[PDB]
This record gives sequence, C-alpha cells and structure tokens, in this order.
Amino acid sequence: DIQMTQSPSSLSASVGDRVTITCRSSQNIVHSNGNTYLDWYQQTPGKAPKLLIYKVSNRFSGVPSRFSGSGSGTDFTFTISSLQPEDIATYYCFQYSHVPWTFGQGTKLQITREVAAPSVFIFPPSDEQLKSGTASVVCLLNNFYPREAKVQWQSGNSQESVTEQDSKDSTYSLSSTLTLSKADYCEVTHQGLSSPVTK
Amino acid sequence: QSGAEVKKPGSSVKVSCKASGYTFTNYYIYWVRQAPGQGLEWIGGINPTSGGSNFNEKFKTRVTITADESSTTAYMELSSLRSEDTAFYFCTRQGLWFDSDGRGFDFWGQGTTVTVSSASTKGPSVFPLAPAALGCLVKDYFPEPVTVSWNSGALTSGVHTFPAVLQSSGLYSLSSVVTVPQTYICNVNHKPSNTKVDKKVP
Repeated sequence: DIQMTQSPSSLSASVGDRVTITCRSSQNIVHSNGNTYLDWYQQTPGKAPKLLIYKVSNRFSGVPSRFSGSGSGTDFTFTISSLQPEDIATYYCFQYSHVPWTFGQGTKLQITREVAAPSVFIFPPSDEQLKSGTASVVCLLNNFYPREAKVQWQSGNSQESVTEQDSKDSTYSLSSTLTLSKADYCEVTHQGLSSPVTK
Repeated sequence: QSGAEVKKPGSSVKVSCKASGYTFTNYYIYWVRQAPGQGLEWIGGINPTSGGSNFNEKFKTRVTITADESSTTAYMELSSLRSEDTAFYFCTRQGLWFDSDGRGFDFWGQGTTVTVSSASTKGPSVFPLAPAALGCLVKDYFPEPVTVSWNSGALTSGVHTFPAVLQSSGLYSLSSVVTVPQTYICNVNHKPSNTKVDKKVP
C-alpha cells in the first residue's frame, strides 16, 4: 500500500512568487497500462476540493494556465508559476493507480503582503443578552496584516478568533470577546499602528 | 445542505450518500473524511456495479461500505467512535471508464459533520451587534457548525464570519460581521437543534 509524502506541508509566499510542491510515492505509481493516476486538488477555505491537474500533467478544463504538474516514477511536482491572492488554500495530491487510494497530507498556502493596520470597533452587550445574566462585549480588528496583534481589554476572560486570509486582500480579521456576568456588563497593538489604538 | 450529528465515544455512525443512476453505472464511489483543520483521508470505496469494495487498512475492522442499487444511495458506517474521528464525512466519485472530470466532489455539500463527544445538543441564542460595522453574536450552541447569512444571501461583500471557539462552558460561540456606510438581517441556523432564526440589526 502506497504512501504519498507531500512537501512542504505549509509555506509562505507572496503574490507573484513561483510556488513548488512535490508528492513522493513510496513506490512507482505508473500503471501497467502506461498511465499514472495522480491528481492535484485545491481546497479553498471552506469549500469542496476542486480538481486542477489530473494524471500528472493534464490541466483540467477552465483551470488558469499558471497551474501545472509533472514528474514520473515516484517523483511529482505541482507548480503555480505566479501566485495570486485567490490561490490561498490547501493543496493535495491524490493517487488512485492501485487501492488503497491515498491523499498527500496537504500543503497549506499562506500569503505575505504589506503591513495593513486593522480598523477597530467595539460593541457593548445586547439589550436582549443582559436579561440572560451574562454580558458579552466584543472587539473587531478588521482587514489587517500580519496576523500577530495584541488586544488588551482584564485577563483570563476573553477569547479570540481569526478569519482565514481574504482571497482578495490576503488580510485577516480578528474578534476579542470579553464575557462577564451582567453586571457589570479595547486597546490594540499592531505593527501597522505607530501607536496603540484604544476603542 | 450538509448534515451534522454528535455521537458519544464508543458508538457508531452511519452516513448516506444520494447519487444518481448514471453515477452508480459509471463511477466508483468512495468515502472520504476531513478532521477540523486537517487533511483529506481515504476511507474506502465500492464499485456499485460489482459490489466489491476496498478499504484503508486503518479502517479495515471498524468500517463497512455498502451501496443500494434501486435507490442509488451509498453508505458508510464507522464503529467505535473516538474523539479523533470527529471529522466531516462525505462521499465522492471517480470514473470507471473515463478520466477525472472535475465532478468528483459534487456530493461534498451532502456530507455530515460528525462530532464525537459526550456533551449534549443545544441551540444558540443570536444577539445583535449594534453599530461602520454591525453583526450578530451567536452564542452557546453545541455541536458545530452554525450557518450564518446576511439578508438571505443577498449581502456578501464585507462579511466576516469567525471560526467558532469552544468557550469555558464546553459550548461554542462566534460572531459574524459586515461593514457598510437599507435593512440588515441575520440568518442563523443550527441543524442539530432545528434553530433557524433571523435577527434584524438596527
């Protein structure tokens, strides 16, 4: 049973860069009929995988020309000749020459770009939520880069969540949620801000 | 729309896949899963003409795969569920006699997000985030996921729906926002609890 070692498992590159991913099969996956059943799949967040390349080198219909694959025997490559923002995704190779079929473990692509300062908003607890005995106060860091930011409100009582990179800006957004009991019922550090902004 | 179930550790889950007459004649049907944040993992498949199937060794003793000719539905049942089987399970297809065609993943949206946990089901409450940026706080549900929409899918640009975070209580919470400079409504639904709400944001 064939193992497909895919590499790298993750990388950071910019718009314009060449990206080069390899899948190594633990044995020859060339079928006795002379064909090689290796496809390359693209999984944007958060959707279904789509086919880009099939049987090593075939560009699936409608796929842009900057994608390609080659290789042979046990050594296979997937190339994006010049990366774009909408190419942020996890890529996978898929071999179906002989069962059991197998995917590579995936190459998660992350895109670097210019520093953008987050525009920030704060929201007090809901009208309706105060009747419940709890208060959630929420802070939104919007459309920024890189993802490292510091938000202080308090400590041990807020949580954050960050969006996947935007397929157009390659920016992120972030939430900090303060929860306290009602009641009872936001300052940001970021490389794009020459000075910490309080909301 | 995809399914969503929670199952207790040790139990089994059985998932179905609706396909067509043409799929059962012309493609191999196979089951894939994808844990949260992780990679695609091949479970096994069946040739629905032949009835012969094939498995990943990892699932050899704890998975069965079957296929019903007359209703063209295909099945997978995973037993002895462990926390690490928490995944999205979905079925998928490859031509028996033609090349890969880009239609392999058309049943993905039919799949089921399976959570293996002893926690129970709970619908969320949806609170407005009043203004710029407005939104909805979706708090206190289990399991994942919830689906959020603005204006029934009219609105799209500038929307950010954050990944859920497990709160200290063992329950999930998230927020969904949008920037604008017209009336704005939240569409939140959580299938495991048959919650389907619509909040007006003022």
